[PDB]
Amino acid sequence: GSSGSSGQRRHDMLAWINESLQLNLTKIEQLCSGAAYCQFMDMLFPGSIALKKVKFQAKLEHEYIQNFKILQAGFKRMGVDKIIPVDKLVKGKFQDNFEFVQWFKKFFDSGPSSG
Repeated sequence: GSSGSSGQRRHDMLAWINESLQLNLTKIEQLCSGAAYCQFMDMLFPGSIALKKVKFQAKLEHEYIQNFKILQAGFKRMGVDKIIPVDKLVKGKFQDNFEFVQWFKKFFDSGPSSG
């Protein structure tokens, strides 16, 4: 509720996640960790990721990678022909996160047949 969802780019995606696991990201770079996705996955596909491994409090970069490393496994596990960059998501330079999240979202909506 409130705010809405339609215009105002950037926040467009944030809302997605925000309205998925109950987040509050202000920027895209905020996804320079690799947790949201994980959580999102578990929510979609139970037993696809290792929520009991992901670092939902990673402050260092090296960490981020790992976080993604796991998430990435969520794809090679199910069957997602997508090789997450990570190295780009752990760059915290934006764009590489937006140009990635946008996809993830798109796919997430319409990924594998059924499910």
